[PDB]
Amino acid sequence: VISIMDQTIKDCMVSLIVDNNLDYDLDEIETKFYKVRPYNVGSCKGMRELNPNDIDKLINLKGLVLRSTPVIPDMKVAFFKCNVCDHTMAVEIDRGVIQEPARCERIDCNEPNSMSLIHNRCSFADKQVIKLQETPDFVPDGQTPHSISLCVYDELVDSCRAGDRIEVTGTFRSIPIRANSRQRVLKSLYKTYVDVVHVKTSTIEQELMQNKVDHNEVEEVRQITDQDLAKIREVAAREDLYSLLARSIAPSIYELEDVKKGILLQLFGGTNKTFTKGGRYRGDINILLCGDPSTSKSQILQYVHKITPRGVYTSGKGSSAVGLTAYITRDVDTKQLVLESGALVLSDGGVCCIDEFDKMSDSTRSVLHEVMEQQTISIAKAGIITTLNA
Amino acid sequence: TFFAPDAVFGDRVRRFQEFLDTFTSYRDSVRSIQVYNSNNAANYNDDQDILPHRIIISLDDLREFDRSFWSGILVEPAYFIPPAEKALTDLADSMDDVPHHPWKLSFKGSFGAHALSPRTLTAQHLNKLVSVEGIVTKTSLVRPKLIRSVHYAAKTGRFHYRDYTDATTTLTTRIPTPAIYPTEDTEGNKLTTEYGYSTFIDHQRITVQEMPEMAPAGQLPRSIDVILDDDLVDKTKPGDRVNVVGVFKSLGAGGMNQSNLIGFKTLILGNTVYPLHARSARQMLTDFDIRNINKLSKKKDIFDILSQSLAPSIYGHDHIKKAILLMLMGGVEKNLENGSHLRGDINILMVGDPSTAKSQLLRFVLNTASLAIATTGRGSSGVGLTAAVTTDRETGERRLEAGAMVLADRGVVCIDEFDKMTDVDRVAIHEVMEQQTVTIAKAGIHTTLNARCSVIAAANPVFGQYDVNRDPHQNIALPDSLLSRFDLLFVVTDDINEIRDRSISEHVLRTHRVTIPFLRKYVQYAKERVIPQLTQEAINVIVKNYTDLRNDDNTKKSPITARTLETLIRLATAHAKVRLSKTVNKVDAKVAANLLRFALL
Amino acid sequence: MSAALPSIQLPVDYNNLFNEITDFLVTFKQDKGPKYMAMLQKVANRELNSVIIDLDDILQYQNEKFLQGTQADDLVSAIQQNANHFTELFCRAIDNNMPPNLTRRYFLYFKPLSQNCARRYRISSKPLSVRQIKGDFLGQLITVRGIITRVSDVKPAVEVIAYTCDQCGYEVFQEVNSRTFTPLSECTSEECSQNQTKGQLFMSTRASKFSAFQECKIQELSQQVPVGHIPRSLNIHVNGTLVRSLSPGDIVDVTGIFLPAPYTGFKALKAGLLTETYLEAQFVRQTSDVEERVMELITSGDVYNRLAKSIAPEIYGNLDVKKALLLLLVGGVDKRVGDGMKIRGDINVCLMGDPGVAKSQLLKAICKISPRGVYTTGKGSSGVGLTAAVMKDPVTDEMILEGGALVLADNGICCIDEFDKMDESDRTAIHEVMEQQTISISKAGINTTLNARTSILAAANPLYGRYNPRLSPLDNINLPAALLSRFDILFLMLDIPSRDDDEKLAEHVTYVHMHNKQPDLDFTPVEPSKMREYIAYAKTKRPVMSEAVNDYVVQAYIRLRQDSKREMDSKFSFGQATPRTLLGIIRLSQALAKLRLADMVDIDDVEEALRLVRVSKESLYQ
Repeated sequence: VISIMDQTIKDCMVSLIVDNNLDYDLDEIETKFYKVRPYNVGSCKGMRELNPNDIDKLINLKGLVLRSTPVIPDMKVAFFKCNVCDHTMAVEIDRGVIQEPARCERIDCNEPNSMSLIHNRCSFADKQVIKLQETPDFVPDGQTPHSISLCVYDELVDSCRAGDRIEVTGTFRSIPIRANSRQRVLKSLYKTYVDVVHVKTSTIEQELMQNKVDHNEVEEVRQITDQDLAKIREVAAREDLYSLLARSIAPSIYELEDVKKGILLQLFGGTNKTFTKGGRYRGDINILLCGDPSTSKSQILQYVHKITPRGVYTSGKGSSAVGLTAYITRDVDTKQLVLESGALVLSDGGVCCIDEFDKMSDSTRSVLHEVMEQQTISIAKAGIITTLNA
Repeated sequence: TFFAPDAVFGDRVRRFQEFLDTFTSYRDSVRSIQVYNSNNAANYNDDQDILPHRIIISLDDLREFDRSFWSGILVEPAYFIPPAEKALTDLADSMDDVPHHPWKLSFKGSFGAHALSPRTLTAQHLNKLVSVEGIVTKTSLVRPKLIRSVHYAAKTGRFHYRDYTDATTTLTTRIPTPAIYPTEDTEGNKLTTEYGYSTFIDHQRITVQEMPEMAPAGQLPRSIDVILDDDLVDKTKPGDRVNVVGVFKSLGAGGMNQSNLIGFKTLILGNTVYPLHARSARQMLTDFDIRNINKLSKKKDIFDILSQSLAPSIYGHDHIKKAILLMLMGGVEKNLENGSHLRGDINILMVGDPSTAKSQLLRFVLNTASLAIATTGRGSSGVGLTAAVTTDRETGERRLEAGAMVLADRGVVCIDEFDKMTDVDRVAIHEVMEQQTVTIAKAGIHTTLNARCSVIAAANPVFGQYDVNRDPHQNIALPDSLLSRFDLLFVVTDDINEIRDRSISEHVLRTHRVTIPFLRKYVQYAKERVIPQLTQEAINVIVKNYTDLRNDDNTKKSPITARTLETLIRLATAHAKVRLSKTVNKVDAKVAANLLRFALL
Repeated sequence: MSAALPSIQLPVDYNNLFNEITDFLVTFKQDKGPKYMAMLQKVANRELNSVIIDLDDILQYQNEKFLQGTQADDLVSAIQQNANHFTELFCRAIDNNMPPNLTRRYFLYFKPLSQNCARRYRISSKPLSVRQIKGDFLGQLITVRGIITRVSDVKPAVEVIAYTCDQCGYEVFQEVNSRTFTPLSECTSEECSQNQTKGQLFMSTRASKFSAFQECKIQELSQQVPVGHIPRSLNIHVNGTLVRSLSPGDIVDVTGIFLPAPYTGFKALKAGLLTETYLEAQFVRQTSDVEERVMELITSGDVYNRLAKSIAPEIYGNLDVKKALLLLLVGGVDKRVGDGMKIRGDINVCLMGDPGVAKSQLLKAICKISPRGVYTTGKGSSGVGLTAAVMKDPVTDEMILEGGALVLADNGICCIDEFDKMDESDRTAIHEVMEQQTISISKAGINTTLNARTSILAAANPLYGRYNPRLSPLDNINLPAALLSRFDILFLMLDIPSRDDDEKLAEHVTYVHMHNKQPDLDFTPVEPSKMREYIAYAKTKRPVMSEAVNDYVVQAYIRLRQDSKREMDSKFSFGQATPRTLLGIIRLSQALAKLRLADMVDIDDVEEALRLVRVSKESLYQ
């Protein structure tokens, strides 16, 4: 479809210029390639939902960008040379195998003269690789967020910073992969990826997308039952609300209200301020609590963690200053090394649930002072030196 | 139609009619089998609303009935067998025809010429019907194996057939025909294969050593594998002692086939394959010896003399000597009704500085020991373990190669450099020793196997000679239930005394310049006859002791457990066996006491 | 050729049968539209993906067709006997009539008959042991029952591969099997054949036939395990609709046709052909006069003590602990909170002391008697022994979460030995599973959180060597209170030698072995069978608490925390009698009541629970 579309498009551009007679000096531009990057296509249910029934279809996705491979070159066009004469002829990959001629071009001859493959001379597409952590929301449970990976391609490459919350659409895709790495064997059990059509170059376009008004802001982005909103603003009037809420907070837990309260504030915490630049005290509030054990002191962390969308619950000593950040593990799926956000970078946003704080490794929590103060984190370590915000 | 019936075959079958008609005993036996199947068939259908087809045949009949069919099958099982099995399947069809398989035979016997053991085998025995006995290892892990092929053919409908003759098929071999997998019928119509029509059979093949007991003085063992399938499969565990009826196959090309040494992989098929019982020597006591025992049994002091008979070379340790004796004896064995068995045997352990002859003695142990294997430190692999021999060996049935203890079941395991051995093993040892059994889930064959072997072990002082003054513990160096597990723990010391030394060196020199033969003889009969049972006479003494033991000793030293008690039990029972007494006696108690004391102190 | 690949006539006739199929199909009666027709349009409306067949309505179709003739050919006896053909052929019979195999879009499943339909009277389903499984049932449709391990992550498996000549056009449909394949090239197109030049074909993913299989291995229910040996495991085939329904640590009745797939061991190891086989999965299923059998126990009364004794009479002494083990086995009643949150619900028992007691011997006992009990030791059962690995399973497909220990024995007790030696990761998990119903593995290919319903029994030896009395409690005890907090019942068993009793025990041990039977003059121990029965009957009760018992409970509890803290510093201890102490006791009496079968929850049951409590510890004073 999109192919036909592009064709019609060029043809139309032409027919338009012709109306204009001389256009843009002159006919070269028509020969140039225009391409469709359709977006906004369908309401797709997550990923995990999808059936093999749809292997190839436009699909909508969302959520922050986990990790992204560097550009990986792709010769559409391989590059070959001959031992004789030499002739430089080169074959385009097309289908994913490169079938090289045994012999030979110039001489030809014959001669069963080695046809050399100049790897520095071959074409490269990057079509980059983005580990995607998808949030469909609408979580059916009991599922835990799937991670995705999409090949992008072309101009799309690198247009995305990691962590962006983006809307992109693309083609569902599935591929087998060879198991032995020696033998020709392929794994059956195909492995699925996304082809990555349009994102939401679109990068260059940016708010030119917002033109046409950008879809009435998704019709308010599904704001509450307006009536529900009224209920909210209504309950606000409840004078007890400050208390009543704290009650509603922990149904199971008894008494200890001021706790429930301070927490409630932790849910409402503060307001972010960028100053002119910097500023950025955010709203952050770090509450600690101790006492006699079995306080339910656990139970609460349970509750919050349950509530908290981005929160994470961790145990003292089940921990050290590293697991909170930057695993930088070998991807090993590609047999690659891959930067893995440790616990904290993930926890950026929402709250963090810390068991056995008093018991944390001294190495650990050295982390904290950075976090607590900075509210961000600077890892100069290993291959990449950076200060990430959590 | 095949190659058409041969009056060879025809007369073979026909000839085998009168037998089995006489002796008719089988004629109804099959009917019994059918009956059983029928009844079970009604149980499945009506209630919620099985047996094998082989029937044994005593070879005794043939000699009377047919000497030439006797002789013929024995010699030419190839010829005689198949037609016979045919006759059987036919009569079977006759018995109950109406409602709607090999119908094999065991071939009991009345063996044999043709009675030979795995040591003495072939080349004349090659391809004759044979009966060999011995231990079961390396066993196998069965694989189901397929049979006859079936194919649907559209649009022609119809059906196809196919068969497959294994190298193990029949017994005596044949010119092999590869049939591969039938498909794409000619004319070119494809063939849709169908299962559940196509028959299959489970498959298994195990190895059989020559009888360890009957083994020669010393030498390399010579074992032979046999294939067992379906019904025959799985009947026995590795380490079982058994006698197998099966033909000797030469199967396979011996290298003359591919033109470009060894030859002709040979194996035994099935067949009857009976599990047999053996103790837990050989020997021959005649009249005189048994008498000699009998008279000697009366001698009151005999036990000490015995205790002396062991150590021609060794001074002292008569306590220990006595100990070993008791090990040889071992407190009978008790398997409670519908309940776990009481361990009769005792595990022994010795500790001291080297030159203790600890190494040396163990040899002497092995000598008159009547079996069993010896093990030194590491040692392994698996010790007693089957290793679950992978893969198969043969046919696809993955072998279980019975290890030391299994093989040493019924027998004396020597553990040398016991300290050296890996805790990895030790974990198992806990099971083997106490639990008295071994269990294997590995991949794999899921079975628990029984090694009943008794245990002795010698291990160095923790470090250096420091054992002597060292604390009762940490002198140990191999906690713990280890320590508990050995029924006996012996601390020997190398500390010097000049008087003692002279006493030694005299003996020493003399060496350079009650006959043990009679020993093991005295042993075996004592072993099989007879169990002392137990007597309330002692029981008091024992409890008295034990309470004294936990009581004062836990202050003095440790550990004292119910284990201690049981050990006492086995101890007494053995001492009665030494006494030959069909009963337990309070004197024997006093002895076991003395010894246990010595162990403690 | 004839005389090669012979033909053999069989009573089986498919021609008439297929007709019979079309007859029963959608032309059916018992269930205005006939069930299969309507269902068939619901699929034809595109709404319904898979089609579940049931043989009972076939039984009814036949009794309709038997009587009420003409006599019609028996499908069932033929189906279960083959059924493999029956799948594909049935499929064709259907494909015609709707409101080729390449375009089907629907899955066909069958449901076996047990049943009351067996009782008609009318086998196909006899839930079986893998032991009970013989290699002669290959191709038969069979129903069995066993423990789900493995239980794999569905992966698309392709059936046939479509290439297109694009020169000769047409298509190239290559069916595919096992793990791997080599893609076809040139063109097999009959038009590209015999031409001087064959077309070149490249596959098209939209065309090909793919499937998501889902894999599992199943283990013997282990009650079925023969006295010896060990419980066996089995692989199973599942694809399409049936996928995802499976989870480890599941006890399910599965119904599927048992099908072989060729494999063997080391090449030097195979005579041929074996099969190595497989199993395929069509369908999965996860107080009359017996009250007399209970009543034998009941009428005698003193069932709490009687049974108490009746547990592992094999050992002399410690009736208290045994009595505890009783309730341990009983459990109850849990609760759910209204939102709701649940509260176990179960007992957590610690057994202290060393070396002897053969303390383990008890554990052996329980694990023996208790259905769904599992005996384990520290070094011992690996952490991944308790945890589940995601590992592919056979026949069906793929990446199966194979659980152990807890998952394996859940809803039933789990027994731990050398509890000191279990190290740390173990300790963590357990510390967690004290949340009950909770195990969670985030590692790698596992995001899942399993629910473990097991109960926990903990046997450990005191800090070396044994219980230094000079060592305080928790001194002589190596473990963290955090876990100890979880442990409901810590039975600390210490040994001070005593002339008199040691006589008694000594006698017991002499009498048995001397007798196989220890109890005499007079104790009737309870057959763990009928015992287990009575247990089943009690487990149904779910008692309710008196306000009074509630009150006394409270007061006492105050007294309990109060004295416990009044103890203050060390010795003695462990404090503090945390609420969990309370809650625990609540569950405890809740159990004692259930021994009465209750619903009353009388204050005596409580006071008992107390006596027991005070009894558990304080043994330190002797």
